[PDB]
Amino acid sequence: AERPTLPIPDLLTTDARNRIQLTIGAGQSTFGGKTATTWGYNGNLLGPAVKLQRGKAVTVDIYNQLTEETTLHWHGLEVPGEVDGGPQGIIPPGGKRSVTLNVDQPAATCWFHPHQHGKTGRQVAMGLAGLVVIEDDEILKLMLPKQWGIDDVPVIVQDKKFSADGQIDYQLDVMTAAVGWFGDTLLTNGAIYPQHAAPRGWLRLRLLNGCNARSLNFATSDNRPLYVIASDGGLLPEPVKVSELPVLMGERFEVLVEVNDNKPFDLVTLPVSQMGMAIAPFDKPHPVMRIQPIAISASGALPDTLSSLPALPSLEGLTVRKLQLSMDPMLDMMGMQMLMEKYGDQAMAGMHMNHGGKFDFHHANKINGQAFDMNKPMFAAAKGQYERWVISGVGDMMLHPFHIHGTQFRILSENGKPPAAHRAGWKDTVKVEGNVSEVLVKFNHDAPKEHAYMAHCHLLEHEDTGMMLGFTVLQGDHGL
Repeated sequence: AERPTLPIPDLLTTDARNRIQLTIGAGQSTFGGKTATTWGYNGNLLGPAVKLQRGKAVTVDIYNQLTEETTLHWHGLEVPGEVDGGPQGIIPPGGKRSVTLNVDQPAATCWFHPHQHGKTGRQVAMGLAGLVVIEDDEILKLMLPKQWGIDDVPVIVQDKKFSADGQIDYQLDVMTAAVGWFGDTLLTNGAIYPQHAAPRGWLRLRLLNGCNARSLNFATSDNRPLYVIASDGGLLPEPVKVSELPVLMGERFEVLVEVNDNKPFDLVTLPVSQMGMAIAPFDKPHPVMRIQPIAISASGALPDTLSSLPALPSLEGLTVRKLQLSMDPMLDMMGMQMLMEKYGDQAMAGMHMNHGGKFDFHHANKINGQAFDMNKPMFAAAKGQYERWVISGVGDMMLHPFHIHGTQFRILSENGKPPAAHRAGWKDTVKVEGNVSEVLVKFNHDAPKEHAYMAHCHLLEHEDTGMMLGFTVLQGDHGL
């Protein structure tokens, strides 16, 4: 009769030999009483939270016990291309690869997930995702909620859909290559609508939108506020009070919310203005989890001031790079029609024959006129120098959260508007949807042609059908 408890990922630290072992394997999970094959890191589904410290190096041993290739991308981590885990970071089935992570960035909740060439959406959908908890000396002094799994909890929110036999019903087809893969069942750390018991005072939630294609918008059932304290790349300068919190695919935000005795409440997600994503039961506020107040005092603080955010650097003389996102107009239209025909007018609530490889949807989506080419990086970016990357979605109305590997950047313009205050700090993702975004990005680490960084749409079905470029980083200006 009762809701399951929110599953709490193991917070994983190094041994004396300084290794973290991650095993990628196929297992089973149960959803609405039906069995489904799932994939996980150190288990059947999802994965642990890998805990790292600024200024220390850790080695991660990665064992692929799948029967297919995969890669492991450390989403948000400022690391060299060699260990970034892009699509060149191949781990053969039954094989092992070790990476050393030399951590040199502020405290943050990052994550990790597969980046297999053309199969990233399927591998996430099957269950692969974990967390990264980066700490530093600065953050521990703030005395935030810090009891992992009690008053400091990760909340990985994902949608899936299942076939009649209970298996995950994933497909990369003409429809999902346009609008994304999405489902009717919402999971929270792998569980359907769990409860979490939290002590009286501040509760710290580390929110991850882990959907392939579904954007989310978090809020509380009884309208209590959320206090945003951090973004993808770490703390904000001060808390930002919000009543609602849009989160794009792959983004993280940390929020503090009040817990008081005798008033249970739900974390919910509100209907979003994205094509396909307001079909029942997501036409209305949808529960994510129930917070269950415990009459024991919680010790964590919401400080006035969290961190020091540098002034945006002057724009004069920065290299500008243009990244024009596009979708093939005919495959875009065909995919939108299929959505409309399947679901009707609700698909936009709140807004035949083989003609050969030329019309193949697998390379329909592009950047600068080109579908992703793993054999040819599109440019060499500078090391250790800010650049101004201009990323355009003009030409179609689809949502394109854009992720740049190897960096935490500042948003100058988010889809034609200066960024909201809670999105004005360190980010690894920017919204692009029918308009233009500009970010100020710096790459502190190398990435050669053989292990290039990726810059790509993180609506995963666009990525898999070509909306990605590779770039290198090798040094700074030799000029003047």
